[PDB]
Amino acid sequence: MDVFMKGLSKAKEGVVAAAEKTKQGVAEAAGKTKEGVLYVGSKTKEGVVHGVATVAEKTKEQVTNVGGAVVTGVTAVAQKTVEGAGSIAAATGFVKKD
Amino acid sequence: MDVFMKGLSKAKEGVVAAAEKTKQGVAEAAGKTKEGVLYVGSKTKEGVVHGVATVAEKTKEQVTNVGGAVVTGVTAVAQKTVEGAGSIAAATGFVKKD
Amino acid sequence: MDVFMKGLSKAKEGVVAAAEKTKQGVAEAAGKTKEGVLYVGSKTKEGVVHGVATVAEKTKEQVTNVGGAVVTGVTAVAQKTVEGAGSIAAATGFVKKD
Amino acid sequence: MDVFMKGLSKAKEGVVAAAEKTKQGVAEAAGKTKEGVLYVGSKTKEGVVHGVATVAEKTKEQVTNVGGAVVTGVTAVAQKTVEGAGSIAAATGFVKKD
Amino acid sequence: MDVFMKGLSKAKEGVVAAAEKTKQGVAEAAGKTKEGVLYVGSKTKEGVVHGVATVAEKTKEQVTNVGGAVVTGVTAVAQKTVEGAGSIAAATGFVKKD
Amino acid sequence: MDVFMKGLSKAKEGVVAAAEKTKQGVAEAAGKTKEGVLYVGSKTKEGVVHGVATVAEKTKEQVTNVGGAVVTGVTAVAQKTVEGAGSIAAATGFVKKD
Amino acid sequence: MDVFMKGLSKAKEGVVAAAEKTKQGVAEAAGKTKEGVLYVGSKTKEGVVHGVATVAEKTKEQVTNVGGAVVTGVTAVAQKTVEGAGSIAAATGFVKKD
Amino acid sequence: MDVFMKGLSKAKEGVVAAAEKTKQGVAEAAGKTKEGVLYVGSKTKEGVVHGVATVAEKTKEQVTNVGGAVVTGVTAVAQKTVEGAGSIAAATGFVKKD
Amino acid sequence: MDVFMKGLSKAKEGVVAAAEKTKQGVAEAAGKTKEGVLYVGSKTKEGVVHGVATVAEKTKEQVTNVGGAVVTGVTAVAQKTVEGAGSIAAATGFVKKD
Amino acid sequence: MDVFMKGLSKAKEGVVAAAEKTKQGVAEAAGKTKEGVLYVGSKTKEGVVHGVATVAEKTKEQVTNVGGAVVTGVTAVAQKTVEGAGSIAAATGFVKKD
Amino acid sequence: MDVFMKGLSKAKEGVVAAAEKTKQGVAEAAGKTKEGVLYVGSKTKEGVVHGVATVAEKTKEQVTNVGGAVVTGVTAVAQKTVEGAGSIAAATGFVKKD
Amino acid sequence: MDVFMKGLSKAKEGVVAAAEKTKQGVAEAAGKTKEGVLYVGSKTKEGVVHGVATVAEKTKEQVTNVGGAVVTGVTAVAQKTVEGAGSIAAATGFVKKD
Ligand SMILES: Cc1cc2nc(/C=C/c3ccc(O)c(Br)c3)sc2cc1N(C)CCOCCF
Ligand SMILES: Cc1cc2nc(/C=C/c3ccc(O)c(Br)c3)sc2cc1N(C)CCOCCF
Ligand SMILES: Cc1cc2nc(/C=C/c3ccc(O)c(Br)c3)sc2cc1N(C)CCOCCF
Ligand SMILES: Cc1cc2nc(/C=C/c3ccc(O)c(Br)c3)sc2cc1N(C)CCOCCF
Ligand SMILES: Cc1cc2nc(/C=C/c3ccc(O)c(Br)c3)sc2cc1N(C)CCOCCF
Ligand SMILES: Cc1cc2nc(/C=C/c3ccc(O)c(Br)c3)sc2cc1N(C)CCOCCF
Ligand SMILES: Cc1cc2nc(/C=C/c3ccc(O)c(Br)c3)sc2cc1N(C)CCOCCF
Ligand SMILES: Cc1cc2nc(/C=C/c3ccc(O)c(Br)c3)sc2cc1N(C)CCOCCF
Ligand SMILES: Cc1cc2nc(/C=C/c3ccc(O)c(Br)c3)sc2cc1N(C)CCOCCF
Ligand SMILES: Cc1cc2nc(/C=C/c3ccc(O)c(Br)c3)sc2cc1N(C)CCOCCF
Ligand SMILES: Cc1cc2nc(/C=C/c3ccc(O)c(Br)c3)sc2cc1N(C)CCOCCF
Ligand SMILES: Cc1cc2nc(/C=C/c3ccc(O)c(Br)c3)sc2cc1N(C)CCOCCF
Ligand SMILES: Cc1cc2nc(/C=C/c3ccc(O)c(Br)c3)sc2cc1N(C)CCOCCF
Ligand SMILES: Cc1cc2nc(/C=C/c3ccc(O)c(Br)c3)sc2cc1N(C)CCOCCF
Ligand SMILES: Cc1cc2nc(/C=C/c3ccc(O)c(Br)c3)sc2cc1N(C)CCOCCF
Repeated sequence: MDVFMKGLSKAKEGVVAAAEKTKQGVAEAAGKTKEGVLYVGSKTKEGVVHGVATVAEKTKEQVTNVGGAVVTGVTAVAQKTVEGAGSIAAATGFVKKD
Repeated sequence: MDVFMKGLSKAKEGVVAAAEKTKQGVAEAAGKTKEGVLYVGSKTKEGVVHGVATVAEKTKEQVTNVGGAVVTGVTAVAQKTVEGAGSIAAATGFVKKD
Repeated sequence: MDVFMKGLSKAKEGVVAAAEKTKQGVAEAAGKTKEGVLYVGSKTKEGVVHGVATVAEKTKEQVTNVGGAVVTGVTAVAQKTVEGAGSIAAATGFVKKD
Repeated sequence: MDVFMKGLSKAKEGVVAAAEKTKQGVAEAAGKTKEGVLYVGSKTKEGVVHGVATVAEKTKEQVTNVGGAVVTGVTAVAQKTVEGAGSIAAATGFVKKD
Repeated sequence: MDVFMKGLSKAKEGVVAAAEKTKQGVAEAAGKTKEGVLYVGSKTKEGVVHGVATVAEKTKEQVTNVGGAVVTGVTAVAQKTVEGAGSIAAATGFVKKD
Repeated sequence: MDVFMKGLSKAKEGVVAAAEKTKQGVAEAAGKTKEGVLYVGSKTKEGVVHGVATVAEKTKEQVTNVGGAVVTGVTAVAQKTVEGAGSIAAATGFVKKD
Repeated sequence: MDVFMKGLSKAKEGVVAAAEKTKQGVAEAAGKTKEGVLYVGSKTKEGVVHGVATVAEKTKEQVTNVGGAVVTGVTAVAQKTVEGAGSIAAATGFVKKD
Repeated sequence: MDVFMKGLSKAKEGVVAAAEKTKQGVAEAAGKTKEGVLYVGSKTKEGVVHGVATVAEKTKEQVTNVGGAVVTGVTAVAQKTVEGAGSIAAATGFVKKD
Repeated sequence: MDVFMKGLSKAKEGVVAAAEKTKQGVAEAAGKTKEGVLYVGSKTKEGVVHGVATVAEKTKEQVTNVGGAVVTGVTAVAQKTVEGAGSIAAATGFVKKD
Repeated sequence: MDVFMKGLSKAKEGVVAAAEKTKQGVAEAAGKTKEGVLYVGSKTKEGVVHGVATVAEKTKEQVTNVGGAVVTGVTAVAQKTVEGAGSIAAATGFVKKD
Repeated sequence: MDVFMKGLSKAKEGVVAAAEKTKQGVAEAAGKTKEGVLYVGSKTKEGVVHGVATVAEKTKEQVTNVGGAVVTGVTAVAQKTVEGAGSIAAATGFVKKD
Repeated sequence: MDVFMKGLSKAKEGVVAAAEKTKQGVAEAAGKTKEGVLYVGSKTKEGVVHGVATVAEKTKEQVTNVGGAVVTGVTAVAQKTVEGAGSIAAATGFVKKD
């Protein structure tokens, strides 16, 4: 079970170059992410919200937030004359300069 | 079971160049993502919202949010004279410069 | 079971160049995504909303949101003189410059 | 079962160049996506909304949203003098410059 | 079962160049998408809305939305002097420049 | 069962160039899409809306939306002096320049 | 691809009885047999005889045998008052004896 | 790919009875057999005889045998008052004796 | 890939009875057999005889045997008042004797 | 990949009875056998005979045997008043004797 | 990968009875056997005979045997008033004797 | 990877009875056997005979045996009034005798 590979796997005489993701000026809020996850015979239970109650009576204002991730604010990014955020990959092999 | 591969897998004499995603000026809010997920014989239960109640009586205002991810705000990005966020991949092999 | 591959798989003498996605000035809100997901004999249950109640009586205002992901706000992006977010892949092999 | 491949699969002497998607100035809201998903003998249940009730009585206003993803706001993108977001793939092989 | 392929599959001496989709100035709202999905012996149940009730009595206003994805807002894109978002693929092989 | 292929499949000595879709100034709302979907012995049930009730009595206004995807808003795109979003594919092989 | 079946296949309410071959007093010599063979995308090479030489000079006797199976002898069977070698299959269902 | 089955396959309410082969007084010599063989994407090479030489000179006798299976002898069977070698299969179901 | 099955496979409410082969008074010599063999992506090479030489000169007798299996002798069976070698299978289900 | 099964596989409410092979008075010599063999991505090389030489000169007798299995003798069986060698399988279920 | 099973596999409410092989009065010589063998990604090399030489000169007698298994003798079995060698399997379940 | 099982595997409410092989009056000589062998990513080399030489000159007699297993003798069995060698398996469950 060879699952996640970046290169030579049961191979011969390879020249591999692999880059990866970049981010420049990103503002995320309450996000989830799974990159390269492998379950084998497992049993999970993720991110549930259960049994929520909320009562109001003769009140003038009520603001409630329930969740896995609550974001109530400013998530700002400001850039100016920003230069260079990149993943470079170079590979060279089996050269015969004679 | 060879599942996720980037390169040579049971091969010979390869020249492979692989790049990857980029992001420049992205604003995400309450997003989910799964990249390269593999389940084998597993049993999961993800992201459920169950049994929510909300009562109001003679109240003047009631604002409620329930969820897996609640975002109530500003998620802003501002760029100016920003330059360069990219994934480059170069590969070279089996060259005979004589 | 060779599922996800980018390159040579049971091959010989290949020159492969693969790029990937780009994003420049993207604003997503409460989105889902699955890229390269493989289930084998698994059993899942994702993203359900069950048993929601909401009562109002003699109230002047009631604003409720229930869901897997609730976004109530501004998700803005502003760019100006932004240059370059791209994935490049170059491959070269089996050259005989004599 | 060779399912997703980008390159040489049980082949010989190939020169392959593959690009990928691009995005420039995109605003998505509450979207779903599946790219490269493979189920084998699995059993799923995704994105259901079940058993929702909503009562009003003598109230002056009631605004409710239930769903898998609720977006109530502004998802804007603004670009100006933005240049370059593209995936390039170049491949060259088996050249005999004599 | 060779399902999704981009290149040489059980072949010899190929020169393949494949591009991919582009997007420039796109505003999607509550859309679904499936690109490259393969089920084998699986059983699914996606996107159902079941058992919804809504009662009003002597109320002055009631606005309700139920669904798999509810979007109540502005999803706008504005571009000006934007240049270049395209996927290019070039391939060259078996050249004999003598 | 060779289902989806772009290139050489059980072939020899091919020069293939394939492009892909483009989008420039597109505004979609609550759309579905399936590109390259393959079911084998599977059983699905997608996008159903079942058992919806709605009662009004002596109320002054009631606006309800139920569905798989509800979009109640503005999905606008505005472009000006935008240039270039296209997928190009070039292939060249078996050239004998002597 | 349902290939070899003995019974109910995607059916309901069946009563099936299947017998099979018998042999009583059989003498086989250098025989081949294939019962229920299925090739899928395979490549075989069975039972070849290649490059055989035989030289004699001033010899008084030369007896040579080459082959996939050489039988030079007695393969005899003798029976007397032998009784019973048969495959019986009985099936009974959905009987309502009242 | 449901290949070899003896019974119910994706069925309901079946009564199946299957017998199998019998042998009584059998003498085989240098025989081959394949019952229920399935190749998928495999490559084999079975039972070859290659490059055989045989020289005689002034000899009085030469007896040679080459092959996959050489049998030079007696393979005899003798029976007398032998009784009973058979495969029986009985099945009974869904009987309502009232 | 459900390949070899004897009973219920993805079924309900079955009554299955399966017998199997019998042998009484059998004499085999240098035989091969394959029952229920499954290759997947494998590569084999079975039973070859290669490069055999045999020289005689002024000799009075030469007896040679080469092969995968050489049997030079007596393989005899003798029975007398032998009784009973059979495979029986009985199945009974869903009986309502009231 | 459910390959070899004898009973219920992904089923419900089954009554299965399976017997198996029998042997009474069997004499085998230099035989091969494979029952229930499964290769996955493997590479084998079984039973080869390679590079055999044999020289005689002025000799009076030469008897040589080369092979995977050489049997030069008596393989005899003698029975008298032998009784009973059989595989029986009985199954009973879901009986309601009232 | 559920390969070899005798009973219930991912099932419910089963009554299974399985017998197995028998032998009474068997004489085997230099036989091979494989029952329930599973290779995964393995590489083997079994039973080879390579580089055999044999020279005679002015000798009166020469008897040579080379192989994987050499049997030069008597392998005899003698029975008289022998009774009973069989595999029985009985199963009973879900009986309601009231 | 559930490979060899005799009973309930991921099941419920089973009544399983399994017997096994028997032997009565068996004489084996230089036999091999593999029952329930599983290789994973292994590499073996079993039972080879390599580089054998044998020279005779003016000798009166020469008897040589080379192999993996050499048996030169008597392997006899004699029975008389022998009774009973069998594997029995009985199972009973979920009985409601009221
Ligand atoms: C596609 C292919 C692929 C291929 N791959 C080999 C060895 C790989 C290797 C060998 C050793 C290693 O260690 C590793 Br890693 C990897 S031969 C071969 C042949 C082919 N064809 C389609 C040839 C068809 O035409 C016949 C000749 F014209
Ligand atoms: C011509 C060219 C030009 C070029 N320019 C770049 C800017 C990078 C950067 C510049 C500034 C930054 O801040 C960052 Br981060 C990154 S990539 C690139 C690629 C290419 N090719 C297609 C060459 C083909 O290769 C031959 C293979 F055989
Ligand atoms: C002509 C060219 C020009 C070119 N220019 C780029 C800008 C990159 C960049 C520039 C500024 C940045 O900030 C960043 Br990030 C990235 S890619 C590119 C590719 C090409 N080709 C098609 C060459 C074909 O290759 C021959 C293969 F055989
Ligand atoms: C040409 C070819 C070449 C080829 N090469 C392999 C490497 C195996 C390996 C195995 C183990 C290792 O360690 C190494 Br290195 C390498 S499989 C294979 C298959 C093929 N075909 C023509 C399959 C066409 O039909 C497919 C049906 F879909
Ligand atoms: C002529 C050309 C011109 C060209 N120009 C680009 C701009 C890139 C860029 C420029 C600025 C950026 O900021 C970024 Br990011 C990226 S791609 C490109 C491709 C081509 N071809 C079709 C060459 C064919 O290749 C021969 C294969 F055999
Ligand atoms: C082609 C394709 C290619 C493809 N490639 C992936 C990468 C996965 C990966 C993910 C993570 C990793 O680490 C690695 Br390595 C690899 S998904 C995918 C889906 C597809 N289709 C369904 C479209 C069919 O094309 C038509 C051809 F005619
Ligand atoms: C495909 C399928 C799949 C399936 N999967 C189950 C249990 C999974 C599980 C249960 C528990 C677990 O822990 C795990 Br892991 C996994 S029942 C079932 C039924 C079916 N069908 C009837 C489909 C018939 O389509 C024919 C049209 F083509
Ligand atoms: C459908 C299929 C499915 C399939 N699944 C495998 C799993 C291997 C594995 C190998 C090792 C592991 O550890 C695991 Br987990 C799993 S091979 C395979 C082959 C096929 N076909 C040939 C179908 C072609 O016929 C369509 C006609 F309808
Ligand atoms: C089927 C096949 C299979 C195959 N397997 C190899 C190496 C295996 C290995 C090599 C080394 C190892 O260590 C191991 Br484990 C395993 S080459 C090869 C070639 C072929 N074909 C020609 C098939 C042509 O038809 C396809 C569609 F019809
Ligand atoms: C039917 C069958 C049944 C069968 N059963 C086996 C047991 C394996 C085992 C071996 C060891 C164990 O421990 C266990 Br549990 C289990 S091989 C085999 C082969 C076959 N065929 C090729 C004939 C196809 O039938 C026609 C139907 F229409
Ligand atoms: C009826 C049925 C029923 C069924 N039941 C399963 C158990 C899964 C399980 C999975 C994990 C566990 O832990 C347990 Br317990 C149990 S698969 C399955 C498939 C089917 N079909 C109709 C498939 C027909 O098409 C096949 C194409 F060939
Ligand atoms: C009538 C009968 C008689 C009968 N007699 C045997 C001898 C066994 C033996 C006797 C002596 C031995 O040494 C050995 Br080992 C074995 S099997 C047999 C089967 C049957 N039927 C067809 C009954 C049908 O079943 C109803 C299903 F619904
Ligand atoms: C009637 C009968 C008789 C019978 N007799 C045997 C001898 C065994 C033995 C006798 C002596 C031995 O030494 C040895 Br070992 C073994 S099996 C047999 C089976 C049957 N049936 C077909 C009954 C049907 O079942 C109803 C299912 F619903
Ligand atoms: C075949 C089948 C199988 C099946 N298996 C279940 C639960 C198993 C289990 C449940 C829980 C466990 O813990 C274990 Br272990 C095992 S329901 C079910 C229904 C069916 N059918 C209706 C198929 C009808 O044929 C299709 C068309 F012909
Ligand atoms: C009738 C019968 C008779 C019978 N007799 C035997 C001799 C055993 C033995 C006798 C002596 C020994 O030395 C040895 Br070891 C072993 S098995 C057998 C089976 C049966 N049936 C078919 C009963 C059906 O069951 C109902 C299920 F629902």
